[PDB]
Amino acid sequence: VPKWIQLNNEIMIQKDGKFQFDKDKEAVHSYFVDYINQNTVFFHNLKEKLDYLVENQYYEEEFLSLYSFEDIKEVFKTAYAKKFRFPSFMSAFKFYNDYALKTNDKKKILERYEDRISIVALFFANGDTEKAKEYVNLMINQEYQPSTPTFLNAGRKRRGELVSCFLLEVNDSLNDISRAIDISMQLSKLGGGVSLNLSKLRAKGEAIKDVENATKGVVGVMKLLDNAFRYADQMGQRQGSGAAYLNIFHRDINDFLDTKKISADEDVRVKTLSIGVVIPDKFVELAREDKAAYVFYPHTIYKEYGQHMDEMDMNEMYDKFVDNPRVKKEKINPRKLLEKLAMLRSESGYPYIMFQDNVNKVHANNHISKVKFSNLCSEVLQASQVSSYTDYDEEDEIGLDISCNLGSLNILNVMEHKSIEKTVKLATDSLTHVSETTDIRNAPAVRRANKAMKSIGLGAMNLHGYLAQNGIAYESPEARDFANTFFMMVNFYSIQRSAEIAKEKGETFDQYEGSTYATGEYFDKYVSTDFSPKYEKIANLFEGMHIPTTEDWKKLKAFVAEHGMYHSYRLCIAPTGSISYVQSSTASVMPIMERIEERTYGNSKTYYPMPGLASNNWFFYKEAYDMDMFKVVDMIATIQQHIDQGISFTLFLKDTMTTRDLNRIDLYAHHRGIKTIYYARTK
Amino acid sequence: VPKWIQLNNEIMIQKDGKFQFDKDKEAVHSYFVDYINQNTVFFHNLKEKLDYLVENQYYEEEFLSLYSFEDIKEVFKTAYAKKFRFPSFMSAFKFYNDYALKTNDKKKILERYEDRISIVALFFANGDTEKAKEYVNLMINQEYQPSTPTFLNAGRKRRGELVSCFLLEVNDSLNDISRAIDISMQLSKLGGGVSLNLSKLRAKGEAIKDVENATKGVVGVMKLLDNAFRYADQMGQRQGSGAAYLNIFHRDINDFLDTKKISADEDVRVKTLSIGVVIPDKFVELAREDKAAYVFYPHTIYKEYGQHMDEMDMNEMYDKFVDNPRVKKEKINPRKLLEKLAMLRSESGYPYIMFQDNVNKVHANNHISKVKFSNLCSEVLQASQVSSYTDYDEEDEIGLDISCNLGSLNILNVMEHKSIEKTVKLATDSLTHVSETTDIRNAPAVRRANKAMKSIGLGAMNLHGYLAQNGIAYESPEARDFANTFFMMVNFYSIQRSAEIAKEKGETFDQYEGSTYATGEYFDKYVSTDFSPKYEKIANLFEGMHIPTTEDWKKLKAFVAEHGMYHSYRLCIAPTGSISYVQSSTASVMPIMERIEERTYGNSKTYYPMPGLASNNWFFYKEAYDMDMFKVVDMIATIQQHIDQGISFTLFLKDTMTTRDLNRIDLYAHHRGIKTIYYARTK
Amino acid sequence: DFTQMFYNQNVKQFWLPEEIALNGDLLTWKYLGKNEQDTYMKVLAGLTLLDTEQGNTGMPIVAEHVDGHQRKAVLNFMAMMENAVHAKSYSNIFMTLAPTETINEVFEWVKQNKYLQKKAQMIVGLYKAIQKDDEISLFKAMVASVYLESFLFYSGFYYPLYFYGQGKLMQSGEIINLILRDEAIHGVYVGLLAQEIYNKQTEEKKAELREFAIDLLNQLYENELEYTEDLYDQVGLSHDVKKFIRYNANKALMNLGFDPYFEEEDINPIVLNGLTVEPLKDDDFYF
Amino acid sequence: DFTQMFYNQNVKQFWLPEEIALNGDLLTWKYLGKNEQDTYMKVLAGLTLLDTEQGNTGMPIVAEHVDGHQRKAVLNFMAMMENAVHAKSYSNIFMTLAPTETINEVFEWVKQNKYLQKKAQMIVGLYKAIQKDDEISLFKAMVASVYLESFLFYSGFYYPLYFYGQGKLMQSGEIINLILRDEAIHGVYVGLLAQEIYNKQTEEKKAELREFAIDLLNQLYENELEYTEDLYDQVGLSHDVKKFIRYNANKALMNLGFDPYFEEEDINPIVLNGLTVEPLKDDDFYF
Ligand SMILES: Nc1ncnc2c1ncn2[C@@H]1O[C@H](COP(=O)(O)OP(=O)(O)OP(=O)(O)O)[C@@H](O)[C@H]1O
Ligand SMILES: Cc1cn([C@H]2C[C@H](O)[C@@H](COP(=O)(O)OP(=O)(O)OP(=O)(O)O)O2)c(=O)[nH]c1=O
Ligand SMILES: Cc1cn([C@H]2C[C@H](O)[C@@H](COP(=O)(O)OP(=O)(O)OP(=O)(O)O)O2)c(=O)[nH]c1=O
Ligand SMILES: [Mg+2]
Ligand SMILES: [Mg+2]
Ligand SMILES: [Mn+2]
Ligand SMILES: [Mn+2]
Ligand SMILES: [Mn+2]
Ligand SMILES: [Mn+2]
Repeated sequence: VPKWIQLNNEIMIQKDGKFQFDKDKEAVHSYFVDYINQNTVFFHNLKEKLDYLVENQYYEEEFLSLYSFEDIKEVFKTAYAKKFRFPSFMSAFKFYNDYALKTNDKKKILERYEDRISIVALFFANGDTEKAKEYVNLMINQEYQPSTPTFLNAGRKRRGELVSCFLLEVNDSLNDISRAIDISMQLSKLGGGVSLNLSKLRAKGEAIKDVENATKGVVGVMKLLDNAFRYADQMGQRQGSGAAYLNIFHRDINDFLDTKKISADEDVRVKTLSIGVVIPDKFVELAREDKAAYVFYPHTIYKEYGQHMDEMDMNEMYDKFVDNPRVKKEKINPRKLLEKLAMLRSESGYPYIMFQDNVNKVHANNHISKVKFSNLCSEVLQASQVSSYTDYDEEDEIGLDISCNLGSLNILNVMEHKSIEKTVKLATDSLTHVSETTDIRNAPAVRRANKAMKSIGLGAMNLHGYLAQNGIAYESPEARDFANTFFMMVNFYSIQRSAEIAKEKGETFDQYEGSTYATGEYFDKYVSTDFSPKYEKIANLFEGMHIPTTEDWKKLKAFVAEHGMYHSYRLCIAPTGSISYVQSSTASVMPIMERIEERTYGNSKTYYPMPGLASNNWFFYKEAYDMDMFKVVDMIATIQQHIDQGISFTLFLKDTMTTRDLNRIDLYAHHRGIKTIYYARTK
Repeated sequence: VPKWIQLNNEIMIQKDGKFQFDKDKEAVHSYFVDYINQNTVFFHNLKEKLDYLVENQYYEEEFLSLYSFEDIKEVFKTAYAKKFRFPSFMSAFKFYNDYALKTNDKKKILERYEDRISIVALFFANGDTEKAKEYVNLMINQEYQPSTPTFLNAGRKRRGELVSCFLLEVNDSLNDISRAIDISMQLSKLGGGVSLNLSKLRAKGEAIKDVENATKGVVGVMKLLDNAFRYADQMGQRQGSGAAYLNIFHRDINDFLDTKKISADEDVRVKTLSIGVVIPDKFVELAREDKAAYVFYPHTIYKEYGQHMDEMDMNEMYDKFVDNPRVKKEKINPRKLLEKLAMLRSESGYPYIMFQDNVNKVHANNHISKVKFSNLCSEVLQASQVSSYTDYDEEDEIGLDISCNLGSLNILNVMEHKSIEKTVKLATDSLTHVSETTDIRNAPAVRRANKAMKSIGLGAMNLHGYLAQNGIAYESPEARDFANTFFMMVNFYSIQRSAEIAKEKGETFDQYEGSTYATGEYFDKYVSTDFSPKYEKIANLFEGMHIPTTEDWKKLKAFVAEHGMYHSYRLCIAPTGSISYVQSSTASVMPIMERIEERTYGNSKTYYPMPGLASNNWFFYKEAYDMDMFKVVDMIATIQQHIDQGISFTLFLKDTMTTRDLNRIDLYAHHRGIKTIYYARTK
Repeated sequence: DFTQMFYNQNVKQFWLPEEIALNGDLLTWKYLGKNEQDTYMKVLAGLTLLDTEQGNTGMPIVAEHVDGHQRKAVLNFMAMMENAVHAKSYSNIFMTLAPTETINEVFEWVKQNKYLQKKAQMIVGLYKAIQKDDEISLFKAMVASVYLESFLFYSGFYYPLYFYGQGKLMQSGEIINLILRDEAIHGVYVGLLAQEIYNKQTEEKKAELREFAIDLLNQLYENELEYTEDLYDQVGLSHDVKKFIRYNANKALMNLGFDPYFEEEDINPIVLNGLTVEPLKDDDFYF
Repeated sequence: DFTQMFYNQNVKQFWLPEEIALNGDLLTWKYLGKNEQDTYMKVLAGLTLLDTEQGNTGMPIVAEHVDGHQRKAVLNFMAMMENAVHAKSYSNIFMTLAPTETINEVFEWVKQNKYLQKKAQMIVGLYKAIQKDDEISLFKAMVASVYLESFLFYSGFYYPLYFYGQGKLMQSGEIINLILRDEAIHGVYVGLLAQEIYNKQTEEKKAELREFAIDLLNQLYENELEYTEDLYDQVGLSHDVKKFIRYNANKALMNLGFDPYFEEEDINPIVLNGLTVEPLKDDDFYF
């Protein structure tokens, strides 16, 4: 048992009736002094270290060559000038076991935290030494955290793709299904999560070439995708992860959900494929009135109307489909389907729930397409256009496949530094650079949509940590007030940076003219409503920072109308799973799951108290399972009104909650504007 | 119970201690008069029938448009003038249940045997009325039977491909694996069986982009392919069938073989994928000497030498691989592997055995490539070149896949009509037409190889039937003498027809100049040896038929040298299972499994005596399980010396036989020049 | 060739009555007519009474006369399921749906019922006639057992499956489905033990055992038709129940390695919705 | 007053050997001396024999003669545990630790071992002597069963417990502890049934039944001493095991309502260390 592990395990040894939280600083100090300083490869100077790293195929020389060595040395000195110290053992452990560069034999540490931050900043700056120093200050202050792919792989020759979220539209044809399998394997090989929309595939029992009862439905394609994701396991260290989304009005919806039942037969079970369901307002209306609903065979609709079922407005087309004899449909119980969804989410946490009308009533790019499905983390909500993959020697009709590179603001550190605007703009610039440097060679629609849309995802983390470290209950009205003001400011400054980038580069995203940004319909609520804090306590937290007013939003609206917007999508709140430890921040905007996180690494167990946890703020670090999920829904809906994409929203349920409680939580989320529901976690 | 079925069941009711074989003629007559005539659609004339079939999307109008209706009427009269009568109930039942065209509801019969024969002949003639009449005479006389795909689909609008056997080379890359899955699905969608060569895939535990132990091996690709074949199961009318071949020296050979163990875990077990093993003479030599053998990692060999392991001569490169430190290899026990193969074949009948050196010591196109694997039926042995499928927007290096369209000579009918030359030449013409009219637009290598090599497979059936009806024991030396003479004549006339086609079209197959036909090495044994019957009884069977001599073979050799050859491959004896009932013949060249076949169709059991079975020839209709497999191997080796491709060779084993007996049979077949062993059937 | 495989399948199907909450059935039970409630009660009592005979006599008597430790263990497991699981499950269903006095009266009625008694006593008679070391008498009892497990229960199972397929009495229907799934495997297993005895017999003795099995099936079948009309005419279902009896009779025959007796029929869709290594010796390589 | 609580306890204790992974014992087994491995194999083989007969014969026969469906359900469940769970678990242990030839040899050894044959002869003889409606023959068999459950197993249990207590063979030891936990409740239950019969007798008859019980115990004890010496002398533990079996003999007597017969002794401290869904209503869609 190592000394640092012994010190960390002393956290739970209560002394004087209170946890010994100070043992974590001792634990991290001992961890460093006894493992990291010993196992760190020694270089005489930065020049020798950089030459060794570049020569040994560690660092790409393309990005480093853009700077004179004096500039690189200055950036590295800027990174080390802060004297950054990890405040807890878990943060340093996570960094030096997941992200710190290690020799090919994985026995020595080539990168410190400062070295990794400096390399990432140099990669971001793209030759701008002052920009690189600004990035170094942003990341060393831990105001902005690049996503795990960008942070880990940036500047590395062996690096994989800096983007990790991929959404693919699958067309209803064998050629398209084969291409989807190939692209899913190609993207998983790169380590990115791949989400597929199966709503266009015809249901089981549909005809292929005037041959009836030939189609196998979406479950056969799901088995193919599950096998493909299992094969492309990314060395096996992280098993291949894929998500399939199906509209609730698809015929195969019941079979689609049955793949996640434990009682399901093994020939139907899909082990490695997450499933999400897209629920239009029509289904909720049908269940509310207890009316009998119908699930439609997609190919009959496509033949009758020449357009896909999921390409149409179900709230306008459901009655026409029901009344159309040429459309094939079978009756279902919408309330029975909702209860089945709740039961499945309780048993396995699946499927993800996407409220299509909640997403598309605020979607700015409905002209390009409506948001038909989400990603593997349930927070990516963008317009997609399906591709037409034809026969060999036939030209393909490449559509738009969704992808975004992620970054997270550290709310606590952004508020402590009073640098919301600067942090947001620098994060937007870094995300734009990552997007511009991405080129996927086996996903034509992904690459085309990356070039055309320039979609980025700027999330946030440490909301609960910041609130608890400030004497604010997560469920309290003041917490929602702060979230409203902060995320309104984030949206304002991200829109301002997008417009400024469009002005500087002279280009907007493809089909920007038809977006709600161009027509000004996006800014209606911001020019009509004031989002300043309504509580004095919350308003004081923003002291020293300028909170945009309706006049500021009017000016920004005029500026956007003049110059346009560079990004079709800017904000999405991803889970931010493992990089939160490095930042010593709570995960995303969700409430903390546990006050002290007990985990076993190797054969020694480690304890991770929530950042800033102490006796004074112990009660404010309320666990999610003890929280009223209605208040969590209220907070997420408050945040979501300023996020153009979705928010990964996990439901934390007690074992005593029935399926009716889960159904009520989902119905309240739909009522409150929640776009997606990620997971049903039960204590 | 149907009256005809009751008449047929009277076959087994012994009268005077003898089977009532005459009851089958009554059974077939009753079947016709009571079901076929009743359920046969009525048309006033042939013109009306043709119009109805064309307009109702039953026939392809293009091929029928090449004839004036007078010529079509003449062809149909030629087919009908024969007054062909099915000799048994099973023949007519099989035809009218599998191949006879039925209305879209499968309620009425639109085609009789004469109608199908006439349509096939008109499709073959490609606008030649005299040629169409010749084809009608050939088929109605039942001297030639086009393969089930051609016979069923020729001249039909809603038809699958006329070629049903495809062989795919798979390159060691993710792009190639995904393309292989896509091509397999596309080809199974067409109803054809797909065989894939997995010997170029690196073994489990190999590096993927300088990261070690990243490869899943051939078993992961096998799971992918098995799911792909299960998905593309021909609209459920016929489960997708595929075969995977692995060289015995591949490291994954034991894992590859274990996929067929009953005790195998469902994760590794492959259910719908047939497996064959390619055994070079080196492995047999190692097992014979009991020396420790090595299985190699293909990617290490490729990196060390720049070529694939299966692209190199194992008999020469085995010692170099063993002595090369940069080539990774695993010690194995060759005799233990042989015994494992024997036990696996006894338990499940797998794997197929391909003796690589037996195939290639007589292979005429080794300059194009060695034969590396076989098809799903183990009778296709052609040179293939692997394709290089690159990233999207890059140019693919299209290689050569394998596909041949099959037809079978009815040995009994050909010998009775003394029409070996005419039947062989007409069958060659029809197979050439089928190959020319075939175009797969989703398998670039298959299409390119079909256009370049012009490979056809001309098989034979009713060998045991013809011999038994002539008082010759299948295992007798006289039977082998007849097979030698007959198949020598078949090869002679197929070569002559190929040369005549090359002269008429002024074009040979791609890379013919490097073949053994061009250099004359092919004809060495034919110009130096005589194949006329050595028994007076067999020599009498050929009375009225000219048996080519050494002078004839020298003249043919000179003719080929002057004009070349149109077909790279001409002859392959496929199992020919379903259409054997229609032809009233024993399947392929194999001995009969049972004198009377008991089948269940619905709740009615049907009895099928072996064609021509009677009291006086009961002893000559010896069942295969009672024969000496060494004598069957001798027969197949006698036949195989005149077949350029392989012979689908099934082993019929008694339950008392140990794995040692199966191994001895395999070793004798390898000694006797057998190329492939299809199935190990146990009684 | 089969006992360890059946051991595995049996033990992995283990379940307990407490796992299914029954009280929510009262929400559909209250909406059934008197005839529906009456038929259900009578069917349930019929199944209960027959299953008790199987637990107290049928399975233990077969376990006693069968040789083989592993077979005795599987048979013991099956007897346990009858007595410890199935019997408690039937009691639980009854106690949920009817008051104590109603349960006592239904059992009094079904205990006196001519068609239930005829079949119950026919089966029990064959179990009582097994003689030590006489495999013929054991076989006859096994045939009786297979007929109970795979055939006689199904005139009863029909009704709970019929409700279960309609969304009515779902909790008790789930229980019945688990019971039925156990009886199916019991029937298949005992069937294999009977075929083992049958295959040891001469051709004349085989023909005699076939005649026994068909004759017994006929007697039971004719009584099932009467039993069926007696219970199901009042709810209009007898025609469809009769198809279900014949379909299950055919399964029972197939369990005993015999041909189906009845022509194939389609079943009510609501009920369907409810439902020698040897080594090479260095000379094999030379010829 | 007790069957229902025994029913609940028995069914809640249900387990299968496959729940315990045994490959963890591979090294501590490899490390034992040949003498230790031999004694261990033989000990478990002796246990296997006892459970084979308790499952095949003892528990089913007692179940047959005891009145009451609930009492029969408990006894049937206990019978299943004996042969479907306990006896089989030993084969799981054997198949993990030992090669097939050693397994074959130990089963041959049980057939020819005179002490193991004698104890089986005596116990099974009493089971097969039970006469229908004769409570005295039933009592005698129940005494024999209690002596098997609570006394005879313990010469065998000693050794797995002795290792478990030293942190050796702990996975096998976990299986054995589960078996022991079952036998303890089986011995109590059968003991209570025996006391029921004993309490019906005259004082004179009771005096004879005590004589029977004590004579039988002494006869079994003397045989067990020889068995214990035969197995344990080669590992040096015979005297220690003898103290353990005397301790457990007293527990068997107590299960029968009799006073302890042997004086208390210190047992090896190592061995002591070895011991929901609800529907959505209309109001759920409004907030
Ligand atoms: N919690 C920590 N987080 C990050 N690095 C640390 C931490 N503790 C120690 N280190 C690294 O280990 C070095 C030695 O730590 P230590 O506390 O002994 O330093 P010091 O000599 O007191 O002075 P200084 O704190 O300025 O380094 C530190 O300089 C820093 O490089
Ligand atoms: C070929 C094939 C397709 N499918 C499914 C997948 C596709 O979503 C769907 C359409 O197949 P397609 O490849 O589009 O077939 P098609 O276009 O030639 O026929 P059609 O125009 O009538 O659609 O059928 C199967 O389920 N099994 C199969 O074998
Ligand atoms: C991507 C991937 C490949 N493989 C196997 C299948 C291929 O035959 C083999 C090579 O993959 P490739 O697609 O050729 O990968 P690569 O070309 O980038 O790497 P290299 O330079 O080493 O060739 O690796 C897996 O088993 N799992 C995977 O996820
Ligand atoms: Mg299509
Ligand atoms: Mg490669
Ligand atoms: Mn039962
Ligand atoms: Mn039963
Ligand atoms: Mn026991
Ligand atoms: Mn016991």
